[PDB]
Amino acid sequence: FVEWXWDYVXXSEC
Amino acid sequence: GCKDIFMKNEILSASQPFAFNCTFPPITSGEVSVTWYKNSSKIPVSKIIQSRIHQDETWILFLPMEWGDSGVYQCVIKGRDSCHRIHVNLTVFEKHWCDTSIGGLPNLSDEYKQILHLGKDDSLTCHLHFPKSCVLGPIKWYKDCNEIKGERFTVLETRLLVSNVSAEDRGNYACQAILTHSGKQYEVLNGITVSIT
Amino acid sequence: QIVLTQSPGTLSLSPGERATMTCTASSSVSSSYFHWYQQKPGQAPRLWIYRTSRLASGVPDRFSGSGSGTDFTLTISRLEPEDAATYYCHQFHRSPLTFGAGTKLEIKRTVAAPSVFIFPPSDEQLKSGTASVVCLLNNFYPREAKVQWKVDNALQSGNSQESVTEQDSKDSTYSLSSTLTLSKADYEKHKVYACEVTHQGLSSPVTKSFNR
Amino acid sequence: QVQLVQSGAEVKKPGASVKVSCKASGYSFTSSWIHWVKQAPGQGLEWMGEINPGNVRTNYNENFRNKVTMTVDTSISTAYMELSRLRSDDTAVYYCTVVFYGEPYFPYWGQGTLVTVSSASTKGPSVFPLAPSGGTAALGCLVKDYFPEPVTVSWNSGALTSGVHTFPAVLQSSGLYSLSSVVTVPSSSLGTQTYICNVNHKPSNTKVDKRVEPK
Ligand SMILES: *[C@@H]1O[C@H](CO)[C@@H](O[C@@H]2O[C@H](CO)[C@@H](O[C@@H]3O[C@H](CO[C@H]4O[C@H](CO)[C@@H](O)[C@H](O[C@@H]5O[C@H](CO)[C@@H](O)[C@H](O)[C@H]5NC(C)=O)[C@@H]4O)[C@@H](O)[C@H](O[C@H]4O[C@H](CO)[C@@H](O)[C@H](O)[C@@H]4O)[C@@H]3O)[C@H](O)[C@H]2NC(C)=O)[C@H](O)[C@H]1NC(C)=O
Ligand SMILES: *[C@@H]1O[C@H](CO)[C@@H](O[C@@H]2O[C@H](CO)[C@@H](O)[C@H](O)[C@H]2NC(C)=O)[C@H](O)[C@H]1NC(C)=O
Ligand SMILES: *[C@@H]1O[C@H](CO)[C@@H](O)[C@H](O)[C@H]1NC(C)=O
Ligand code: NA
Repeated sequence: FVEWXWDYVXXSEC
Repeated sequence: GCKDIFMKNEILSASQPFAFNCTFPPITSGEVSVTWYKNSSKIPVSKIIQSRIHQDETWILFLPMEWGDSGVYQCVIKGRDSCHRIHVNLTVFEKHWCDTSIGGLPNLSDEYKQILHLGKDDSLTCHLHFPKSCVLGPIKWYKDCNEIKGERFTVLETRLLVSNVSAEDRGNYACQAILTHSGKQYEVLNGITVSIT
Repeated sequence: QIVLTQSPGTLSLSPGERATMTCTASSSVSSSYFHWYQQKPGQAPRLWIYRTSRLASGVPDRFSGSGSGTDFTLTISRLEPEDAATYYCHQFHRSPLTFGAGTKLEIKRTVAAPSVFIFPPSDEQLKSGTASVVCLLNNFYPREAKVQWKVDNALQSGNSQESVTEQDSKDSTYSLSSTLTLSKADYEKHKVYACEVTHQGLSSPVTKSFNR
Repeated sequence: QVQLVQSGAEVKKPGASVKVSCKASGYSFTSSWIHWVKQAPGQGLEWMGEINPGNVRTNYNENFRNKVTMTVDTSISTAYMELSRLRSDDTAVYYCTVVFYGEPYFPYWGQGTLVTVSSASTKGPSVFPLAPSGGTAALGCLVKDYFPEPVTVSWNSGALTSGVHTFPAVLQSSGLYSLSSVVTVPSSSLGTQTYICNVNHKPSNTKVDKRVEPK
């Protein structure tokens, strides 16, 4: 899973 | 064959030019291929520069994004023996805050929300992301639907410099720019809600 | 114009029952733009459910909203007397903004007889040349009541008006005022002024009377 | 807290204009759209239009174009709705409401303003006691012969609310309104407590504090 932002991405196991 | 990744946050845009880049570090860093699809794992988006919706480098470009374009899009990222497919929800809204409050920004997603630290020298950004083929002309800034005209505010291209942030600086800000793609001119207006910490 | 067809128009239910009201849109409304408001008499509409299913500030968990595209629903799983109100659906998608015609929710309860009080005209009023005799029926249910006026055991007609309150938020009862209007000359002619009340909670009609 | 305060009720003759106020607080006034909503007596809600105080831009419902005109005075945080060529169809409670960016719904509303359109002349009410005479006693105030609506009736300057029933006004044969307000109190409190009904008819600046005593 990802939470997308202009300067960064938040990744988690799915 | 390809690992499915779901993006938890929805990206919203007004019915005007819009571009979303397939930048997903660390997976898009290095020698990788990027392919955009529109609600399919077989048929990709067009690569014809004159198409209303097309893939420009690693970006999906809408010239303009319009009613009916909302849905799930896919960015397929292929490296050296590695495949990921990102499911990205892109959503269009029809109207701008200064024209009407009806059918506008449906929710305050992170991109439309910014903060200014009280007493500090801070800044706001447009959230006007486009590929290199979309040249942005002069950028004008507004506060509560009126052009900014104050000693503490300075337009610096796609950024608004704010000196000695006060509590009165809360409100809706917007940036407007002329976008020039392939000899054609389009208008882009992006809003933000700013709160003082 | 997006038309919102709300149903039912009126809903009568006992506390603890499930209340269901639907709203149908002529064109599709995005989930973020569909809302419900609660309105009580003499008060402004209150945001109740926003973005199809989110509960607004102070809204109890017994309320829930659902729906998509053109069919939306507001559900009250276990009715409380406080739920007696009118509920309106609303769309914020296209101009002009529209609301459903409303769903008035009435709360059923046990029969309660009225407490009847009679009031003679004040001496201050009699100086103006007119007399008002007021009969009050307090905290009763159902709202259906028969108020009769008698002056010296002679039944009256055409000279009285009634007003009934909205359903009480706490006890679900109604109150009613009946006002007999007479000229001072006609009031001074007679002595016995009586008010006879008929109601399901009363075995026999209740007469409240006074002597001028 | 976000609050919307509207001007008081008005009676206007047919053909006249009326201007209703909506003074806002609790937020930056210039950042949000102010909307106006009509509610004719016994009917539902009708959207009239919206005004952005920042750029003074207005959008009216096509049904109210040239009937409604919206205005702002950002220096006092007030929004104005003006109605012209008044007729009995314009008689309604009008509400102002506010919308915030990215929150497309009405979370805050004004108390409402009743605009009555009538050729009948204004008239202040005459307040009369409904004097009490086992267990529980009842007393009240008869607010008679007033025009237009409304009247506000409080008891003991608002300290007494338990047991109070203020009836909906009735239009009498004469064409003037009559309203009764009652309260039930314990019989034992008749001697120990004082009862005053505070009648307020703001259209005629009439304020009456009437002592209600058992005869
Ligand atoms: C819009 O989105 C697109 C993506 O869809 C963005 O484009 C990407 O932009 C980034 C940054 O500019 C770019 O990344 C660069 O890739 C270079 C090429 O890498 C490959 O070749 C190298 C040899 O020439 C090799 O070293 C690389 O290997 C990496 O490292 C080790 C080897 O030491 C490997 O074992 C490992 O597997 C591998 N890991 C990686 C790369 O993560 C690789 O095979 C690379 O050289 C660049 O690095 C230099 O520059 C960096 C600064 O940018 C420094 O931090 C480094 O230290 C290096 O000096 C860099 O990583 C990527 O390729 C683009 N992708 C596509 C697709 O175009 C675009 O920027 C976005 N635009 C926006 C947001 O505006
Ligand atoms: C992205 O869009 C999809 C499609 O609308 C969303 O998935 C739907 O979510 C609803 C609500 O729970 C489900 O009832 C549907 O069955 C889902 N459909 C599919 C095809 O999955 C998804 O939730 C959206 N994601 C984000 C982050 O907004
Ligand atoms: C910042 O603004 C405050 C008043 O808002 C003022 O007191 C202070 O001196 C300002 N700072 C500078 C560096 O001017
Ligand atoms: Na008219």
